[PDB]
Amino acid sequence: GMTEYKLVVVGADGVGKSALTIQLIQNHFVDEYDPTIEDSYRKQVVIDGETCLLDILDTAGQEEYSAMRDQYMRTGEGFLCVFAINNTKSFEDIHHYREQIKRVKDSEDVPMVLVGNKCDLPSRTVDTKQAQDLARSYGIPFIETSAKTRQGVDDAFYTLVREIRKHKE
Amino acid sequence: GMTEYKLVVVGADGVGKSALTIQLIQNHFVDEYDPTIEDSYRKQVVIDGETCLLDILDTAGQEEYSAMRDQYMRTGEGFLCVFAINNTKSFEDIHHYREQIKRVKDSEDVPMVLVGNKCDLPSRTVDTKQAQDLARSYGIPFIETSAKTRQGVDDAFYTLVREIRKHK
Amino acid sequence: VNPTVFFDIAVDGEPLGRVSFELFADKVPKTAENFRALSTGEKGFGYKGSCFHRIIPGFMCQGGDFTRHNGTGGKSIYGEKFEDENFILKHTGPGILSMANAGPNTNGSQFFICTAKTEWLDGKHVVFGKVKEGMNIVEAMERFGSRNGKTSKKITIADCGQL
Amino acid sequence: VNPTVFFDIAVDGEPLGRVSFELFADKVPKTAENFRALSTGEKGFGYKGSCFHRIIPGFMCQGGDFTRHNGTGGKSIYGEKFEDENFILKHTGPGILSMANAGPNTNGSQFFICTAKTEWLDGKHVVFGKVKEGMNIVEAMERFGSRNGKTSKKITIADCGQL
Ligand SMILES: CCn1c(-c2cc(N3CCN(C4CC4)CC3)cnc2[C@H](C)OC)c2c3cc(ccc31)-c1csc(n1)C[C@H](NC(=O)[C@H]1[C@@H]3COC[C@@H]31)C(=O)N1CCC[C@H](N1)C(=O)OCC(C)(C)C2
Ligand SMILES: CCn1c(-c2cc(N3CCN(C4CC4)CC3)cnc2[C@H](C)OC)c2c3cc(ccc31)-c1csc(n1)C[C@H](NC(=O)[C@H]1[C@@H]3COC[C@@H]31)C(=O)N1CCC[C@H](N1)C(=O)OCC(C)(C)C2
Ligand SMILES: Nc1nc2c(ncn2[C@@H]2O[C@H](COP(=O)(O)OP(=O)(O)O)[C@@H](O)[C@H]2O)c(=O)[nH]1
Ligand SMILES: Nc1nc2c(ncn2[C@@H]2O[C@H](COP(=O)(O)OP(=O)(O)O)[C@@H](O)[C@H]2O)c(=O)[nH]1
Ligand SMILES: [Mg+2]
Ligand SMILES: [Mg+2]
Repeated sequence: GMTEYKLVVVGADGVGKSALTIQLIQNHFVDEYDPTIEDSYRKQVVIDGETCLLDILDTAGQEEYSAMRDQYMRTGEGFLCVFAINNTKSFEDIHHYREQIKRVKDSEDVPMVLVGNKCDLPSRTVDTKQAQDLARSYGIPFIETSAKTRQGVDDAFYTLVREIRKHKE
Repeated sequence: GMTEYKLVVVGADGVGKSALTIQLIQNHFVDEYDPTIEDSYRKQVVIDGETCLLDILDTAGQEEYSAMRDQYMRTGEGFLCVFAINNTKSFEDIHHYREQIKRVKDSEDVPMVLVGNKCDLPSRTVDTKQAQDLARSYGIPFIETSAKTRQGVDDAFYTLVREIRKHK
Repeated sequence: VNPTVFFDIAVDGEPLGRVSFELFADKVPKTAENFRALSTGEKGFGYKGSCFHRIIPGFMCQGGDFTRHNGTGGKSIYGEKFEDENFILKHTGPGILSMANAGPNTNGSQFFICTAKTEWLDGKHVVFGKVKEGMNIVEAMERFGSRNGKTSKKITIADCGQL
Repeated sequence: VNPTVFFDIAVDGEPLGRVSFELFADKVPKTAENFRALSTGEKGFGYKGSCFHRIIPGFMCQGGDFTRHNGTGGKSIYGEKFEDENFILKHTGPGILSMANAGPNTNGSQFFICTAKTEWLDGKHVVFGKVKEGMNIVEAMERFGSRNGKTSKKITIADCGQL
């Protein structure tokens, strides 16, 4: 059988968690805003000549429900931590998410990828080196994406699978 | 907030687990045979005066996948073990279902309820007596149901919630 | 005196029953009039034929997107969206009728009907009505919902109007 | 000689593309002929207009229920059901076309297309063909599946016949 990878997409709402996920799964761009309750998706892909099964959980960032994030973080194997490059508050929210994933998993070594989305937009407020320095200090990869143009969408999900394999050995 | 209860229904295929679950959930009877992959349902109810949320996992009884059945067995708090009163095979399968559940949970007493279903049929191959004597050995309730006429549906699952509550 | 509106609910086209609502124009007149006018269709658009797109047993039934029919749309009689009128009334229990939104001051036409007390929504969603008759219809609609709100049948407002 | 049949697949009525199949009449003639004849409709009924009711990404796409259109029906050109003809051919990888069933000797019209090796089905489901052209279309159908197989759009055989 093919190995299954449980990926969880997290971040403040409005950053593009769902748009990135729907691009991966369906290869089109959701222009409308449908703030997420919880959705799960399945896709098989070839990563490094190895077919595997991606199980993707697309989550709610609603702050009212921050203390209910715990069960999905316990079950998830790796995490796409998403912010929008035109929203400094979503970048600041990243720390709170990473801290919470570590605190819930009780481990400093959790597969994660930092994703800066909306890189098609001109109104950027978070420097690339600012996000890179942050990713470096976490010890995780950083990828800029656009769910609209598809830039980096596969790279982000495939790189997280590669982080899960590394952590697994 | 209301308390939530995660229940899991098991049994060989064709016995009426989904028709029982769908009768509990939708009060509708499925006369067509649609074998299950995996389904989850939610229903709010009042049991002994307390409102609660039932989260019900309806499972497949294919033997090829009995390995993975372990996983939901971890998450489930109680098990409705269904056989059909015109299917001796599904009755013999019950013992196997009990053994595995007791394995995966690593206890002798898991919240659990035996269900003899289809009790509307004029045919019977499993006597009430047999299923009573089996249930009594294990120390769990026994209820005959009929999804077709809806007899005993609510009793089965509430009793199950009342077995979860009593051991919780 | 507070107006009363009704929905005739259908499930995959088959009649389920009538639910009616009292709209609290005495306390939220702007928000009550929006819902009233959308129920009658008098502005040339409204709830008739739209679906309950999100039903989460134990919590609520949500609908009101008549422009896109996918949960993202809807519009008010004042413009696509309008401001939060007040938060005087609370989500006290089943039958409360309240506005959906996407943050402060984004009321359109989507609305939800509580099937439980949802106190943490107080101050965030404008409560403007409550079920008068037919709460058992709303309870019956929960049989077609799920944990993330996806419905297993098409639940429609087959007809609606003012009483 | 092994005949070839095709399905033209649509997504919510929108043409998606064509999948063609080689049918292994030279190892399972009775099973091949059933699928051939249901793909042409030459007996008065068959696949045209039916849906793919279960799509599970990573495993398979299943359809063929043209009598009930809900996943429980279907029928062969030989009557209700017919026997497992043999298990010579195995579920070796993507593209395998095999018969769905509800136990031994219950073949009707429902079938599935593997998108992966499913060797635990070997000796239980009769393999009788393989995708010839259009595997990319079967792959695209997985865009619309889910873990338990419920589809998120209506996937139909808008046309089908013999090449
Ligand atoms: C964390 C899980 N989770 C829950 C929730 C929470 C809880 N705990 C239990 C414990 N309790 C404490 C003791 C009190 C707290 C709640 C349990 N289980 C759940 C569910 C079943 O776990 C999957 C929810 C919830 C809600 C959201 C996201 C995730 C959520 C969410 C997304 S968007 C929104 N909410 C507001 C939404 N906006 C739009 O639709 C915009 C669209 C675009 O612009 C027009 C239109 C809107 O207005 N409403 C109208 C109002 C009800 C509201 N939808 C909605 O559906 O709430 C769902 C629900 C279940 C009530 C809450
Ligand atoms: C345990 C969960 N689970 C899985 C499964 C299993 C695994 N593995 C097993 C193998 N391991 C290998 C050693 C390593 C790895 C882990 C992983 N994840 C899953 C899924 C995604 O978790 C939800 C399955 C599966 C299948 C059934 C029930 C549950 C299942 C099931 C129900 S009925 C049936 N099977 C036969 C059915 N009959 C009818 O539909 C009758 C209807 C009425 O009369 C005409 C018509 C039929 O003919 N087919 C045509 C053929 C494929 C088949 N359906 C089907 O859909 O298989 C689904 C699937 C995913 C291929 C298998
Ligand atoms: N220009 C642009 N817009 C995007 C991008 N990703 C998401 N959006 C828009 O941002 C809004 C929120 O997207 P969504 O996927 O719902 O965010 P979520 O709350 O994180 O799931 C929607 O309007 C999307 O169309 C992107 O990469 N570029
Ligand atoms: N006569 C009768 N038939 C039933 C009853 N419950 C289920 N069935 C039928 O038994 C067949 C199998 O039912 P189903 O719910 O799919 O069984 P499951 O596989 O165990 O989930 C279907 O045709 C049902 O309509 C019952 O109480 N009485
Ligand atoms: Mg989202
Ligand atoms: Mg079933």
